Amino acid sequence: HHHHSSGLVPRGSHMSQPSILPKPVSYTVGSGQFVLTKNASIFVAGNNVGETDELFNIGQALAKKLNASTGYTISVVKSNQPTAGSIYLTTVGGNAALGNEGYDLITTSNQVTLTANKPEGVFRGNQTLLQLLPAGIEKNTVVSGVQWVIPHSNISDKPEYEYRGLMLDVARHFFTVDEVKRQIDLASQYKINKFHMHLSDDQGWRIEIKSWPDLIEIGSKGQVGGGPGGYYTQEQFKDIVSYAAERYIEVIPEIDMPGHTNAALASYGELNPDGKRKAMRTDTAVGYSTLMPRAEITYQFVEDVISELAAISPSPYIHLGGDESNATSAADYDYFFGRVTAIANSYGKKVVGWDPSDTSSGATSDSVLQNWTCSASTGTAAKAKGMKVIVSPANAYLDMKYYSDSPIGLQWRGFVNTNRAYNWDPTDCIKGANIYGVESTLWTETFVTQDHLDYMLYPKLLSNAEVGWTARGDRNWDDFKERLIEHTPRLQNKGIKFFADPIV
Ligand SMILES: CC1=N[C@@H]2[C@@H](O)[C@H](O)[C@@H](CO)O[C@@H]2S1
Repeated sequence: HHHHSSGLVPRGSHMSQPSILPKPVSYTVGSGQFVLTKNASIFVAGNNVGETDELFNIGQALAKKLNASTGYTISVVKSNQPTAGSIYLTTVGGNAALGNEGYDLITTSNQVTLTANKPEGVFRGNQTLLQLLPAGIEKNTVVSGVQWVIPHSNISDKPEYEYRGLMLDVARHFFTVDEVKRQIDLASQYKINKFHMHLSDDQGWRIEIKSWPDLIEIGSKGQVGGGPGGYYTQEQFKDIVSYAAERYIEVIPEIDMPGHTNAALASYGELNPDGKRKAMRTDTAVGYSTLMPRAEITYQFVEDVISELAAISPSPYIHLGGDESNATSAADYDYFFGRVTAIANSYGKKVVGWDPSDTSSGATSDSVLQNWTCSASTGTAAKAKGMKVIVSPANAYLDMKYYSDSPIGLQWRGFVNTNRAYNWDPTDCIKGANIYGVESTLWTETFVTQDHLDYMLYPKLLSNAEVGWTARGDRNWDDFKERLIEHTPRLQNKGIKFFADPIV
């Protein structure tokens, strides 16, 4: 048999007919079709009144999306007797084998029926439902001239990995609450279920800490290149968390330590050995900053920050960073990370950290490793300790240029086009581990606008999202590439300023 790899498409990028992404476990089509009309209602039914109430909220979110493009006013009804032309969302009789996030989605001529184990699974299944309707449905304004049809079809689905995440760096360049909400919303449509916020680094501190007000008053006032920066009040952070929660997305906040701490060091002189504030940094260098690993003031500061953040962040996890502590000795790093893990645990939070934080003697088997280095020795400690691992290889570093000539992005991991972002497996990063899942990381050294985010995340994130959801045995670039071409109008309709990658 003959085989080949993909080259660029001759003559440039290519960028009734559903386009489901990520690819579901099974999808069959039969004869006939369902028509969504102005008379349609969404019926919801759970196993008890409380579950029906949660399903009702999910139905209302769906109705809002459908109403925006159809111009209809679909309403939501608490009843297990759907009428002809209805969409029906239920958890009664879910197939337990599909887990919390799995669902069956069956479309007949008279009815759309989504059956799941949990409300979460009906939410994920609704992302598929939106992809079965014609392109146009994802418009934010009324579309005329399109019959709103769904083919007679049968889908069953569930994720391969539990953790399917996106990290946004808001320290290097700041993005508004609206901009952040929009990226969460877009990611949710591709079944991303985790959002990691890199809230602090050398060039800025982005979270209000009432006990240390100069973190904002001084530490938030810049960014890479010297723009004005910005920050989130605690109320704005809670608002983001609440918005994510409506999409069944866990928000994991990161306060990076003991390295990548210049902004804190520029806010409070007492955090530095000579008692003087550091100058703010607007360059892109890394590795040079450190908290004082043997000063009690350091641990007081960390405990105050953790206390306030834990109070407003319901996730059982806090990310304490731990990357590129090149101004911290190995002995001091071991000690520091063990101490801050104890502080986090005392506030009821488990710790996530970049490699090499798993090597800390103070880590527990409840700690999580985010393995970005993905070398043979990375996560040896994590594996021995029974720690879950989130993988972020080169292929998930979405801030990398697509090509040598990309107008934005970095290239210290090489270039990452849409193909590279697809053609990998979590076991390529680390073998013999408990892989919790995957996280796409969007660092923002070179991204200043919403259009820059869109351009780098789309279509790259779609590739990573399929790697997280779809089983390896069912992943194939030639398949995905053709499905992506078909999906392109939907990206356009959503207002995403995506890159038309010539490999697609
Ligand atoms: C972990 C990591 N720490 C660094 C980040 O601070 C940079 O922003 C990123 C840019 O790609 O490179 C490595 S990844």
